[PDB]
Amino acid sequence: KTVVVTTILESPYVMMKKNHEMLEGNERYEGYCVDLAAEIAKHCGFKYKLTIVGDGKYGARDADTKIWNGMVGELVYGKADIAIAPLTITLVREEVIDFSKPFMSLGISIMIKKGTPIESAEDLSKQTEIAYGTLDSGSTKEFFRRSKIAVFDKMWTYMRSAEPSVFVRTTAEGVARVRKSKGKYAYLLESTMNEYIEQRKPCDTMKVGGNLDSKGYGIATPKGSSLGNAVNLAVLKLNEQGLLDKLKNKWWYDKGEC
Amino acid sequence: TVVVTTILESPYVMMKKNHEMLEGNERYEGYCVDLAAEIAKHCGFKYKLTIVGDGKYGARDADTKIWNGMVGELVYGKADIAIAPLTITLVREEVIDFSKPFMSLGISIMIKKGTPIESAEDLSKQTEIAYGTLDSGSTKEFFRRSKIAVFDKMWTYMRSAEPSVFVRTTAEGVARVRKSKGKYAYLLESTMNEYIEQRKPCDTMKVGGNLDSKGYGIATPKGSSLGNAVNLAVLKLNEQGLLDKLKNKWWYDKGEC
Ligand SMILES: CC(=O)N[C@H]1CCN(c2ccc(C3=NO[C@H](CNS(=O)(=O)C(C)C)C3)cc2F)C1
Ligand SMILES: N[C@@H](CCC(=O)O)C(=O)O
Ligand SMILES: N[C@@H](CCC(=O)O)C(=O)O
Ligand SMILES: [Zn+2]
Ligand SMILES: [Zn+2]
Repeated sequence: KTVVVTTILESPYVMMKKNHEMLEGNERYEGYCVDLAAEIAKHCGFKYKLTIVGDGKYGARDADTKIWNGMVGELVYGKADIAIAPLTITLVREEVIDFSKPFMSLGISIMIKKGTPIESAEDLSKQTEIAYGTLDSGSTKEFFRRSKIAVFDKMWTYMRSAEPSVFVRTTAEGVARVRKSKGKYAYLLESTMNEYIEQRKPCDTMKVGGNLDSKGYGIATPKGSSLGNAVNLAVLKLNEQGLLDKLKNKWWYDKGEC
Repeated sequence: TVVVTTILESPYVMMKKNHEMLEGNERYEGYCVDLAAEIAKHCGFKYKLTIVGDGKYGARDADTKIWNGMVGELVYGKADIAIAPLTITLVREEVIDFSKPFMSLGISIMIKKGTPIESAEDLSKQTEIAYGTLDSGSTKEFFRRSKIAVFDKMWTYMRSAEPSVFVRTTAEGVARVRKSKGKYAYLLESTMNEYIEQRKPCDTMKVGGNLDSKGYGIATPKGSSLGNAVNLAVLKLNEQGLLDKLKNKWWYDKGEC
């Protein structure tokens, strides 16, 4: 059978090719997770179909309804066979889906418009003039929600209550807000994504200070799935045969415009 | 009572200065000692730290196919879990189970300060400064398998080196750097490298970026019921910030340079 892969439009992981309209199926897309999906599939020996997650989300459990949305929900409810995406490995997700060993490491980080007087999370926590926020429905938000670290607690106490909202629907909306806000909005996002944007025109953002945590992205499968074992072993193999480092270089450092 | 295999390797597991008045698990201290205690407390088991009898991480004998090291202890039923700086690798995951990683690392270069070496490419292009790795671990296997030009050239040199450039233990590698007057460089994991850089006599340095990217995981025998619980405890501990607080405790707070 053809394996249905859920993924998400998130640069440089999965992007539409400039000429996507002239192309069909898997050929419409390019990026790190596109290349990684093709390699996983070849090695494990299956055909596949890339499908972009319908609600545009990573995945969270609605606290009232109890339903999982996003990529996670496509797995949970049987709509997709695997997620190959910058999907963060978390405890609450690992309770309902399986993850491979991580294919890429990352931490939450700070994106500023260049010149903004902010060097750290501690600096953001101690002031009010520059607003800051996270993506509205993923692992970065949940991190703040849950932290007992005083600086991050203090940051959440401000973000959860700030008006108008400091949360954004997509990474791209966060980045555009940093860029348009004259130094007055800073964006909390994964280092991977921060570092990619920092090397793209108009070259007006930068990553500041250390990462706030350490984690990784994994390949996800529905709980129990037979595909999970093989996919895990393919991730390990591909790191060890150097493929993962090669794809990082291809999609980050070889694509630098700054 | 769970039998935990581990290995004496600083700052993961070390005998306390005063170990001889102490008994059982209290003889030991380090990142993996504290990690073990946290895992045990969260999954609610009693445990016994035991130091791996052959002092090795784990590799398979090419001829006999026997596994040695901490990996061997799990495979042959001698220990229930390995809590150690034990690298996740494909050949190990084929015979033992690993948690999601509790720490990231890569292979890195240790020099005696002042040595004119800045990169693996620099090591590969000269013969005056010898270099090698640990035996019987993942760093060696990385070079044995690499098809990247600079690393393949490095391996061709190391395997044929006389006298041997390989060492039995991390500590032997580090002592060979410190006494070789700049003429031996040691290839070792960045974790170990960076810890030692912060210890007296303050005469080593990590130079260059890491050559690869990997992680340490908690290991259990295949199919063990402990593997599931243990992996969930690792994730919890990371998210609660315990793993960061432990790395800060044992590297940078224990810093004397
Ligand atoms: C639970 C968790 O994620 N733990 C934290 C601490 C360490 N960890 C972590 C996250 C990501 C990585 C890596 N991502 O790609 C590199 C390859 N990973 S791997 O395990 O070697 C892979 C080939 C399966 C290493 C390595 C790591 F150690 C993140
Ligand atoms: N990788 C994240 C999305 C981005 C973020 O939350 O900053 C997730 O899986 O939830
Ligand atoms: N962490 C390594 C040992 C150290 C090394 O090879 O540099 C292993 O698990 O094999
Ligand atoms: Zn605890
Ligand atoms: Zn033999």
